[PDB]
Amino acid sequence: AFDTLLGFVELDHIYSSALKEISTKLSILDDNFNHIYKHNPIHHMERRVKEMRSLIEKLNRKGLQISAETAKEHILDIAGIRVVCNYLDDIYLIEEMLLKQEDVQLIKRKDYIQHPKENGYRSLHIVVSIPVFLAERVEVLPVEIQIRTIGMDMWASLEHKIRYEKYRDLLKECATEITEVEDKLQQIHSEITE
Amino acid sequence: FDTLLGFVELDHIYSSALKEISTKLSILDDNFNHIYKHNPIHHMERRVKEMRSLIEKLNRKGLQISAETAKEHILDIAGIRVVCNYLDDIYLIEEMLLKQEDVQLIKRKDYIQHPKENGYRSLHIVVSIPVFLAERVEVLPVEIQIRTIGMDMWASLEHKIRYNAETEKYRDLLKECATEITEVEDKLQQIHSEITE
Amino acid sequence: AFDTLLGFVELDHIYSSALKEISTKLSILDDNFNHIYKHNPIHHMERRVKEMRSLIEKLNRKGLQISAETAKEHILDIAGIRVVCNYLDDIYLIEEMLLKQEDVQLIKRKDYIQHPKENGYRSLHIVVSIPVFLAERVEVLPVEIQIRTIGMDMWASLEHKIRYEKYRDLLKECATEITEVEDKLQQIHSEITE
Amino acid sequence: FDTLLGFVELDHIYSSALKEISTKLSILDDNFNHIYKHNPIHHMERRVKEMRSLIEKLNRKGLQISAETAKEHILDIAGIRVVCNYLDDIYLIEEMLLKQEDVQLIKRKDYIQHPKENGYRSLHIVVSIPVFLAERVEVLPVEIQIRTIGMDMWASLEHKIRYNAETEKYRDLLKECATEITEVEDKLQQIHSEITE
Ligand SMILES: Nc1nc2c(ncn2[C@@H]2O[C@H](COP(=O)(O)OP(=O)(O)OP(=O)(O)O)[C@@H](OP(=O)(O)OP(=O)(O)O)[C@H]2O)c(=O)[nH]1
Ligand SMILES: Nc1nc2c(ncn2[C@@H]2O[C@H](COP(=O)(O)OP(=O)(O)OP(=O)(O)O)[C@@H](OP(=O)(O)OP(=O)(O)O)[C@H]2O)c(=O)[nH]1
Ligand SMILES: Nc1nc2c(ncn2[C@@H]2O[C@H](COP(=O)(O)OP(=O)(O)OP(=O)(O)O)[C@@H](OP(=O)(O)OP(=O)(O)O)[C@H]2O)c(=O)[nH]1
Ligand SMILES: Nc1nc2c(ncn2[C@@H]2O[C@H](COP(=O)(O)OP(=O)(O)OP(=O)(O)O)[C@@H](OP(=O)(O)OP(=O)(O)O)[C@H]2O)c(=O)[nH]1
Ligand SMILES: [Fe+2]
Ligand SMILES: [Fe+2]
Repeated sequence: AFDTLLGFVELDHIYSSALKEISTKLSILDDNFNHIYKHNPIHHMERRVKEMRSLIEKLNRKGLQISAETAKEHILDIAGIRVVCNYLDDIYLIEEMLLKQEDVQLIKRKDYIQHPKENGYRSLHIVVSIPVFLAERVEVLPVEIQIRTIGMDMWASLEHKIRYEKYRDLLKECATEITEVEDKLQQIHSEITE
Repeated sequence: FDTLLGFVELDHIYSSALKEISTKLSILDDNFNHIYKHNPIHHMERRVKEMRSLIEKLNRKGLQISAETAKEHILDIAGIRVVCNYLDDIYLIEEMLLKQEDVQLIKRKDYIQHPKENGYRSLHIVVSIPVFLAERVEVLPVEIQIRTIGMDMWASLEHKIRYNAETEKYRDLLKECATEITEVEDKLQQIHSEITE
Repeated sequence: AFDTLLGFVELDHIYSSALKEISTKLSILDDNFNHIYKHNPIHHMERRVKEMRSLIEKLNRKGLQISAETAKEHILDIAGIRVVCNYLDDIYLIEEMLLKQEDVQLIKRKDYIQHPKENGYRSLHIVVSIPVFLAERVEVLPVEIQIRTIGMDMWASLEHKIRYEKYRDLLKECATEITEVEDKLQQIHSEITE
Repeated sequence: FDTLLGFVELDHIYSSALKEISTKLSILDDNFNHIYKHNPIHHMERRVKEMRSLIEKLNRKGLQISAETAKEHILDIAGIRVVCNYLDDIYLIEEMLLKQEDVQLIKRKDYIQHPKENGYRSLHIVVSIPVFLAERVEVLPVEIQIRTIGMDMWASLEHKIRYNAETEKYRDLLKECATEITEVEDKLQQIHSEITE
């Protein structure tokens, strides 16, 4: 007795389009920046749209009506892209270059690089909106972007496996050990400049 | 003497324009399919004009050879070709794209309304989009050729012949296939319309 | 009370790998053939793995045990690739170039081009096996290949929509009208040779 | 005088070799992940040696300049770089690939067992595969560099410096990062192994 999967299938479709739109902006920046300064800020990107089960789960946790309309108006990380950068300073270069764009707007920002989480997690999280041009309408949609270095990706990926303690203490060691190395690398890369 | 190759810049920013249009096109195809359960775009092809082709074009229109002047005189530096499943898709794509805020129409030539002498049929529009570079916004024209499969079939073959080009023997016979393809693709369209009701 | 989705998810995984393997052989042929004769036989390819529902449905129709093992040993078109060619004669060039390969074996062949189906359908269907090299074993798997021209693809795609009559008679007209045009095209293309 | 560019042939068939190996690698990654719920390959990178690099290499080994002789003397014409998530993945990939019937091992140099003077670490193997061309079968060597992310991080940076190359100031300090990366990536591996039980 319902049609509830109609907006969710709809949901996934329009939010992937937002990822396609943002991915493009990112690639052109990386391309052009490299074309100007002989250096790629972006090592690579990853895109994912939240599974429906995670959406419904998340809606239930905050006690909200279970519909695509309500997920659409309450969940900002439905569409997610992860930008992995070669160097720390690249992270903030991308953030700047993306936000200054006309159709791109900043909604939420959390910088766990300056202020890592308790367990050691480091990463710049921003939510932006872009317009998505559909066959018969324009949707302005939020995309969640995680900007991190290779090192931050490495550590995050492992700590994440553990969620599915004894390792808490030892992970924090790696988190700073990685910070330490990537700054050596950053320092050396900088001295050569372009 | 000293590197006059500003074109590498040209090639760089105009290929970026193609990514932006291509992204737009792909989303229209995707969303229209999600709504009317049918993909208008069969596929797309993208190309940035060879520098060899540019200078030749500049030479022909009697223009100075610099990237700067090509940027403001050649609209088909960046080109994309949208091959559609059915005749009516050609005009759906045209409509869906123009209605987008950041797409601006510059030029339009409809060789479907008025096929060329040799039989060529195709819808040509030039649009502008903004390209967001690391340090500036460049607004660039992309030339878009919209056609059906048959029109594509025919075009690519005619291109091989003319582009020692004899034609001659085939001009007459190519024009026959051009019309024969039109006729059938209308049969196909007629049928497709009736069942999508 | 079962694990029946384990082999099916397994099934889809190993059969896509077969598609990756066959796709590659095809691309190298198209690439190299064009590199030698300045002409691409392949306009494009399409790959698809049968949905589980279609597999189960098909198993039920022939009254077979419902398991991935049994689908694996009875259904040859689990993995399918559709090679669309620019010209009719290209179809048989590809067939030859693919079958002569050491790791490629012909299992089933149906040529609806010489002998179209009653409704007008034209297409060369072959089933081949390739070995698929997995982490811990080698599977030899069947892939079903449909080789057709652009014209044949066009007609097929439309006739297919109709399955989901008045149009039967009129489709057959298009089927031969398309044959007629593509042969004109074939004739003209041939006269220029390479 | 007359087109000596047999290399375009060379570039053509060796890029075909990369497609065949790349396909193999991708399937191993996919299947291993399906079984042990973990991707060994983080990503891959492919490259066919620039002709500029080839002739230079031929010049250095004092060989005649022809595609024919390069074909039988240069094993790294086609090269692929497999970046892995964990140290142990490097050897899993090595093993899974060699056990394939049509992959034949030609050469092996393990700079992880024995890192170079400057700190470089990486597992180098040359394999042969058959390439099925339109009219023949060519058996070609591909050079494969297998490394962890950290080894990749470090390598790409060291490459920028040496490839006016000062090094000097950084050699010492690069070697420090090389060891610092090793140490941590073993911490990571140690932890990952314990939880995958
Ligand atoms: N590896 C790792 N990632 C962290 C950690 N803390 C945050 N993150 C990242 O932050 C992303 C969003 O998680 P949070 O915002 O912190 O919590 P949420 O459930 O999303 O509710 P909230 O957005 O805050 O309102 C995660 O998305 P994910 O899809 O990646 O995971 P996952 O899906 O498990 O989150 C992670 O990428 C951490 O301690 N370790
Ligand atoms: N096959 C074919 N195409 C035609 C014909 N008339 C126009 N076109 C297409 O229109 C595009 C440009 O032709 P025109 O606009 O009429 O002339 P211009 O663009 O000003 O100079 P230009 O053609 O680019 O050198 C071409 O793009 P291209 O990238 O394809 O090449 P190509 O352009 O070389 O033909 C053709 O594909 C025709 O009679 N046959
Ligand atoms: N458009 C069209 N295709 C036909 C027609 N006859 C055969 N085909 C193609 O042949 C493919 C396999 O269908 P068949 O072999 O004829 O019948 P099967 O159900 O597969 O059992 P069988 O293989 O013979 O033992 C189809 O796969 P599909 O995935 O494409 O469809 P679809 O999934 O509906 O088949 C079609 O691609 C036809 O009259 N029109
Ligand atoms: N960054 C770095 N790489 C090393 C080092 N030693 C070996 N390599 C890698 O090994 C590859 C070839 O180096 P060698 O095998 O030792 O020497 P040869 O292959 O015989 O000549 P060649 O290097 O190709 O000119 C390179 O491939 P490439 O494609 O990367 O370039 P590149 O090869 O230019 O270094 C390097 O990536 C090192 O000290 N630092
Ligand atoms: Fe855009
Ligand atoms: Fe193979």
